[PDB]
Amino acid sequence: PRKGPAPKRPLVNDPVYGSQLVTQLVNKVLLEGKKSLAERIVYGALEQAREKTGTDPVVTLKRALDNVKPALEVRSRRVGGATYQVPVEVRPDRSTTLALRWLVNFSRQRREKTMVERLANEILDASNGLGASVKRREDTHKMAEANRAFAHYRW
Amino acid sequence: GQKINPHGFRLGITTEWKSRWYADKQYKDYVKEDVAIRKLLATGLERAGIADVEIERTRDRVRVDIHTARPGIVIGRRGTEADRIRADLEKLTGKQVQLNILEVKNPESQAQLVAQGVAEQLSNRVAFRRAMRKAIQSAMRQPNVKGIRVQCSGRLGGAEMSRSEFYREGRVPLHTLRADIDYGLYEAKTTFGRIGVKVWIYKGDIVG
Amino acid sequence: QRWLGGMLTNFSTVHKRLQRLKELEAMEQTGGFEGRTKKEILMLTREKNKLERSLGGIRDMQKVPSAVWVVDTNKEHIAVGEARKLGIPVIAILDTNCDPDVVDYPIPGNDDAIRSAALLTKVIASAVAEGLQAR
Amino acid sequence: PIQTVGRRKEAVVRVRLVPGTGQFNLDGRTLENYFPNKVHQQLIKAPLVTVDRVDQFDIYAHLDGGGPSGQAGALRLAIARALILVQPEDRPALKKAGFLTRDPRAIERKKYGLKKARKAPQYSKR
Amino acid sequence: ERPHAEVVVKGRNVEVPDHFRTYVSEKLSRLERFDKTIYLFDVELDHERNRRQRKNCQHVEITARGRGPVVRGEACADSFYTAFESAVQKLEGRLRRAKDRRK
Amino acid sequence: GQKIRIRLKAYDHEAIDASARKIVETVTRTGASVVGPVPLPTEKNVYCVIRSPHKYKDSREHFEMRTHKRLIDILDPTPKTVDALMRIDLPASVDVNIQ
RNA sequence: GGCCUGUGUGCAGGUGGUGCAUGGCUGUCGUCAGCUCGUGUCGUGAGAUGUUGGGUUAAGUCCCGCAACGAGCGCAACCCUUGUCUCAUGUUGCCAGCACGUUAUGGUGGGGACUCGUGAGAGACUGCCGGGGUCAACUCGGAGGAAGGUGGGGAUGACGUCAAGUCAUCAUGCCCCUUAUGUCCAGGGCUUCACACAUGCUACAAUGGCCGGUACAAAGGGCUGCGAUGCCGUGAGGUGGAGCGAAUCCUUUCAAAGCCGGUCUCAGUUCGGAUCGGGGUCUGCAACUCGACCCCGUGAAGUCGGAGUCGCUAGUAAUCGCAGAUCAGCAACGCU
Repeated sequence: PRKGPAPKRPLVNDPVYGSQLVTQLVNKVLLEGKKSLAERIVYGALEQAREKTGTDPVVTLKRALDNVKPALEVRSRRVGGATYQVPVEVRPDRSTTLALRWLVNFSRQRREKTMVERLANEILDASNGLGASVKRREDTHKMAEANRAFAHYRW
Repeated sequence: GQKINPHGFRLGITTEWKSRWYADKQYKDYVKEDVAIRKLLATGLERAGIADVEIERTRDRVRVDIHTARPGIVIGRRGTEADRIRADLEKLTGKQVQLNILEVKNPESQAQLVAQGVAEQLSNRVAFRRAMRKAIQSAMRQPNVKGIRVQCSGRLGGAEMSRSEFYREGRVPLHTLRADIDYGLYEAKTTFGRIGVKVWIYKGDIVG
Repeated sequence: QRWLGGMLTNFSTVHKRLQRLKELEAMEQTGGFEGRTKKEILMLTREKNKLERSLGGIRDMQKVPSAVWVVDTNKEHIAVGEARKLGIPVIAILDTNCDPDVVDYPIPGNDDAIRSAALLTKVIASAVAEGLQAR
Repeated sequence: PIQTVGRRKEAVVRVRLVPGTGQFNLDGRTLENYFPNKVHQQLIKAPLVTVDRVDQFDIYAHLDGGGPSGQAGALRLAIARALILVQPEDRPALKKAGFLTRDPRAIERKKYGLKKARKAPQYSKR
Repeated sequence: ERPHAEVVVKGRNVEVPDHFRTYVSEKLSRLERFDKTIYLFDVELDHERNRRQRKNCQHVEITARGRGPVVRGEACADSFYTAFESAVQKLEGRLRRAKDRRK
Repeated sequence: GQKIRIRLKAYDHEAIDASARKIVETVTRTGASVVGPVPLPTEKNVYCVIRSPHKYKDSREHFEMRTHKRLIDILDPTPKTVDALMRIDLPASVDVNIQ
């Protein structure tokens, strides 16, 4: 985009729930075009959470998202013989997106015998403040603290 | 390889075919017949210049038209040459030979014939400026000749390097489809080796 | 508006410019506009405005022009070498910070003043009028 | 009578929009025996959602061409067009929603020099 | 990585004495000396065999892998020795320059 | 009634159209029943190649030898009209299937 | 006189060499926007200016300027295709309103109604509303419209380089062969293998493997060719030939991923399929070297992969399947 960016795609609302982060979620967990498989996995997992908690899973989902969603991240740069990492603030769009990416990719390497269970337990764990997603987010904040020194670059 | 045949590029749009028929199963046969025809044409006459070779087939008969500005050198005044060719046509299985010879109006506005005249001048003994330039003028003096180009290659006067430099005047819009174009080629004798020639003629535009 | 580089020297090419002016005016008169693109007709209007603001004199010259008169000497010195190259007697009211003694027929005056310049343009207009009248 | 059409990547379907119930017919079956996919159901029903006319207009249509997604898109297009034919005044809140544009996202020609449309081979510099 | 220099000796159609092989492997070790980043060395030894030649009998193409940037040295001469040495010196220019720009 | 079915083949739509018009004019002469030029689809035979010899397979060139087609169902076969239609000579890019 | 029997004679043939002798033909930098001429002036001359400066552009596209005026190959547009719509339109295809078979079924008469197929043609042009802008280009927001601002994709490769490649597609200037570098034959090899490199395919599993049931696509190909109905064979296939030079028939009324149902429960496994021993099928005179397919048994290495590296901005990527040609039959996972 040396000439300029282009628009973002207009996410649909969910037929069942009333939230577009859920269609974002299925489209981030998708793999090899099996959109309906993503859909049924997600709906099964969220209803598993419903029977685990006695309430809507969406609230605990967004609470987990409040836990694992940063607003600050890293952005490197090569300067003067030693490449420097730098803190950069993160708009909420990419914040939510990268949070979900963390969520999926650290869900996959669990041992619930099945993706639906791995995912549901990870979401519950992050709502509670235990998931490896949360752990990595804390590592990110740790890095930003270690490298506050380079904010005067303002870049 | 830069530039395709303008004829072959505008073939279905502006220009037209040169051997028209329809056939589902006699197709290979008609093709080998037609190549043998054109080969025997070149071998039966070379003093004159065949501009084109074109005509068609039906259930039974196998007609031809053919263009040349000097049919007087070609055809039997009494019938010698046309009869030898009807015999060649019997030999290679035409059997109903409507050999209907024709000639052009402006031989200078014909790409193939201008190139053949040029190459004749070259294979005689002759140099390059007067032949080239005089063909250019001979064409450009005529009404529809709105543009021209020439692209000769070969070993002019000026030992061994395969040199090639072009001449032109008018317009040569070869990426433009409403344009009419005429292409012209040659590849034959010369002492040192071969001389090649390409020619482009431009003849107004077409709106239809 | 403007001086062209090389009228008086390369007169036979600006002659062709007049010929194309005639061709384009003929197109306009015959009225063939939507025969080709509207944008191209608008660009023809551009061409015609430019060609008319930069050329009026050849429309009646045609006739091996004489290097007689001068417009804005100091800033269009480029108009004099086009004239003295051929050497015909040149005249202008002197643009009064210049080399005076190039020109065969110099005449002092002003370089800027609207009033004196209109006056002396009327003077030379009068000269031409009397020459033609007593022809 | 009423007869109109929709098209989405080789998914043609003709539509008879009856004034009856919300009973749907898709070549002898319904919207849940054909299309067991709630997202497709949402796409198909959203014009009814828009004009608030669910269970006001029956449909009779023929499946032809395309797959499920193309069929659904062409269906809702054709239904929108039928609704414009019933009454125009809903139109300026439909193109507002873009339930009328014939989706011009069709397949690309598989080109040469490649494995498919754009994926080139592994360019080694060896 | 010291024998990891993947020697590739070769000639399309030349009388290739096997002491040319000694020459090539030694002259390529000579740059193993001062570049410890080396994976591949594809090399040729070509011959145009035209009559009444244009002063350039033999020809050589050389290419080498480094970590990312690949190196390319082409040469031409009458025989093996000027070809070897000239392509070697061109590679030396390349590699001095590469290890000057590496840091 | 009795039916006759003529299936025309050619490469140029200009010729198939002109011949269809001339033929239907001849049918119109003797009052014989016409259905007209019902358009069938087109064939698209394709034969890919390589442009140059000895290598450069990435460069290619396509070609397409189509064949336009028309059915003209003629009815009321007056054998005088048949004698009329059988013996028209036409451009040679057309071949005919009288059945 | 046709013909060949031979005699030799002109010879005929060369895949023998030189792509750095050549034509053609093509790849390439690069579908990147530049490359040049006439006349003109400047300069002793090489040469310069024009083509430089400001804005804008998909861009030497265009505007405001001046020793330059203009011009040509170019870019753009006229081409096809896809995208909406009108007129005509009726079989081999639609078949609603109709009627008639009613298990296989548009199956048949019947209507051009929606599709539809093929042809002609309007429609998009900053055309229009407004804001910026030398008021100029040009751009920023709007309306309608199917599409909105070079709608998208193709085709089209400026001068030229790279002595790029091609004397084996072909043709060709030179030199060499001619009792043989030619030429007719049977066998073998071009599939060798202690290794390296490059392109790909299926895998390393539960978004999964296995079994069962059910639905919708476009596209092409077919005569001494395509081939089902019935049955036998586990299944490769096997006699048989309806019906088709073909929107008819074979191409199942054209599929697979997918939906639903049952089991497997994280593992060197119901993963994975190699390799190997058997037994068979088919095309061909011919299946050892050296073919594909099927069944049985065999069940390996391989547990997401280092440095670094390739590709991709929209119906694109990623994945499942199909078809065609070259083809007797096959290495076709390749190519289109």
